[PDB]
Amino acid sequence: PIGPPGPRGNRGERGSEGSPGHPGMPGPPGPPGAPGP
Amino acid sequence: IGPPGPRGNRGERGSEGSPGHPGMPGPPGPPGAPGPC
Amino acid sequence: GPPGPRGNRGERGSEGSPGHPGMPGPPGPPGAPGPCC
Repeated sequence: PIGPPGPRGNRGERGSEGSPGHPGMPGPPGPPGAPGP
Repeated sequence: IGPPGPRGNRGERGSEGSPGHPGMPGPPGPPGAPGPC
Repeated sequence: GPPGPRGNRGERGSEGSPGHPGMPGPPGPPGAPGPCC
């Protein structure tokens, strides 16, 4: 009579961390310039 | 005797990876409107 | 009946998803001084 099945294998390694996200949105237009001379 | 039993089951696959780090900040916005007279 | 062999190690988990975009960029430089009317 055949022997019992063998034990289950080990878990695979965790998947690697993902890529970084896209860079941010460009910022707001700057302040208004000072009045002229 | 008894032949050896069956090969065990395939281990469960590892857990899926983490979401990536956030991306870098976006560039500074453009210059402001030219000032008045 | 002897136990069977250990199953193979499970597969590697898949690569995690990309992260969030970066934060919006800083404001720009003040605008140029006004012209000399």
